[PDB]
Amino acid sequence: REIITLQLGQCGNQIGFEFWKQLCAEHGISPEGIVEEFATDRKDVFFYQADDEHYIPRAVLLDLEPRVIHSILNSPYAKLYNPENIYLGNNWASGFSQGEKIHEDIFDIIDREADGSDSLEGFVLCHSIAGGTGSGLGSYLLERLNDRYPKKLVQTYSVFPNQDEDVVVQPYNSLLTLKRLTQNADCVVVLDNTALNRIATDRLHIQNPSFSQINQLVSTIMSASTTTLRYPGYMNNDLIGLIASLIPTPRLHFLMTGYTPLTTDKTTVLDVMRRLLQPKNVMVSTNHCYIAILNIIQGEVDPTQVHKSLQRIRERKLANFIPWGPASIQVALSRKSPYLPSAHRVSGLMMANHTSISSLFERTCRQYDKLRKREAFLEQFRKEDMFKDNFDEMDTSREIVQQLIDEYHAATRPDYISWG
Amino acid sequence: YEALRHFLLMEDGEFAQSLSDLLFEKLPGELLNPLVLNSVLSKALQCSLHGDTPHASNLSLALKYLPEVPDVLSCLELRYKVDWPLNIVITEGCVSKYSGVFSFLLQLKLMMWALKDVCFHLKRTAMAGSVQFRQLQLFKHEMQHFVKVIQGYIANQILHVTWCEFRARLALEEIQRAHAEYLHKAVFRGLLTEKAAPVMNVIHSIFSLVLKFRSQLHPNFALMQQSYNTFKYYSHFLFKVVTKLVNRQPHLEDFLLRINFNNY
Repeated sequence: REIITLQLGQCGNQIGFEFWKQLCAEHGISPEGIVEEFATDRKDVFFYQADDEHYIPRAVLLDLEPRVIHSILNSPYAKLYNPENIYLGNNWASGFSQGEKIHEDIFDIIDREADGSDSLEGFVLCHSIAGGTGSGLGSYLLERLNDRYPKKLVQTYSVFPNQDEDVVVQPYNSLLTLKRLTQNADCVVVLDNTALNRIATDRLHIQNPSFSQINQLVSTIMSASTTTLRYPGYMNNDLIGLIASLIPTPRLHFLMTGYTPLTTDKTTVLDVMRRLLQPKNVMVSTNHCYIAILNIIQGEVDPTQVHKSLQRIRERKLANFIPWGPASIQVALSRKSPYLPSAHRVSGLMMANHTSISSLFERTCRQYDKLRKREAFLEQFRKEDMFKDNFDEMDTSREIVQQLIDEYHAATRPDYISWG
Repeated sequence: YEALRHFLLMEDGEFAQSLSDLLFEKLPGELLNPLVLNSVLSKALQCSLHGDTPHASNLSLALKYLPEVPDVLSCLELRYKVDWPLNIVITEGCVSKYSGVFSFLLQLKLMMWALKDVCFHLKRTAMAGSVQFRQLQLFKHEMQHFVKVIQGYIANQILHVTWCEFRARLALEEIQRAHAEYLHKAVFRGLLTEKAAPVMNVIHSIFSLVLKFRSQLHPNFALMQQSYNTFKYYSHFLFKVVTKLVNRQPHLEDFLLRINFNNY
């Protein structure tokens, strides 16, 4: 039914602003919400059917120390949506304590749109991991969000914060955010700033406006993830229907992203399926092997050859996916979305459960381990001491991330009929 | 054609996902009277924006059997009505077979309901991270996956390949023959044939076990685990039975790659 989206932090507000602009550009609408004359499709998934034939997006704005919010304010995309949801540190503990005192008024902002909506389906979170203002605040609000409504779903769009060296408190912040990301979130789509920066320096020669182009990438991914919902499809026209197949085990919910063209500034089915399969078109970067893959295709595609394509990708036999109960790489096929001009027609997006993210988790765990052992980089503040005097929240997150690495590695084993 | 495909074969979502979702909230003779049965269609059409078309009318809803109720039986009739000069092309023996394939598609959505039920019942006790919890839930995902691959197979055959050869199949008698071939390929790729009847017979055993799995929520761990073991045995047995009947059909060859993919 109806999904309410959330954005917090300056990076999260940037990606949400770009997402709403990019769906305004996709749909046959004006930047005021007025429908165009050439419209149809389903436009109730994130757009409130507002009072002047406006499709107002339902977006929760959360900001602290507003810098980008003024730039969002003086724009012709503030006439598209304005639900009056604006409500005013760089540490996780500081953001946690600042979210502590004002939770009731932003919760009134939540309940306003909750009662304004007739139905509710899920909550999408635009949150920047170790983002300074976003960190701590987003973790606290995530905790209160899943506490209040256990009848809904949570997706969180996350980045892996490390530019490979800078800030020494960031592994603590991302670790505490990762603890809540495990136990208070039901689906996590993780992105790599390193992998996106490498692909941006690959296809182009830009490395300085990286945020602006990464906005374009994430908005395309978020729109392609929702095209079967926003346009009349048949399967996973709800969020939960999409989330259900991918997760065999309720803590194995980390979702890998790839995309079949790399440069965006006739081919057949099994071709782009095979290219989406490769890890070098995967834009997020002992054995590591996939649990289950789901893929969506959108473009000009001849539909009758897909079964022979399915056979050819089968006998090509590219991944030795899993040993215990039988998953698959699973296809979904969609139409290329109308109501806008379309270049680079054949475009695919893949959602996969892979244990290879345990390597990145062990990377930031090793960074935390060396910074904890050296003990000159905790940056002891009264915020962190008053939040936790013995700093055993780090210990709880540490044993939980150990359990998750154990879960990954024992799932990679042929025996996960015993738990571990 | 491009109206009835979205009602009886339900290609457009949030019509099925509303009509079946509305009916399953209730659970009988106070459910089969035409004040609740005649009203759910009119409410399901509004949340797909199918309504206010000249194809939103001529729809007549009914049911062909009354239950007094494990049960895998679901019963519904939807018809489309065409007048005198269109009665000569679409026949009313053709429409009866459309209702017949409609019930076949409807029985699959009961699984899509029951799996969400058992996923929902576990949600309030999901707090715990117990041994009895995780190993139980792995069963639920694995039963969900079987439906998600077989429904993808139906969602391939009965709508993409058989409709692509209906957008050039049509060309006066040739129109009647082309529509009669459309239904023919749908019932051929639908495994209603007597040759692939035992392949359909195992599907009942899968369906009934998931419905019995739904009723137990924690009650006791072993009773559902036994059903999971029998389910695994049945799926492994189906893979051999469908293999023999391709080794001895062209659309069924796709089912072999669907049910076994990087496993055995």
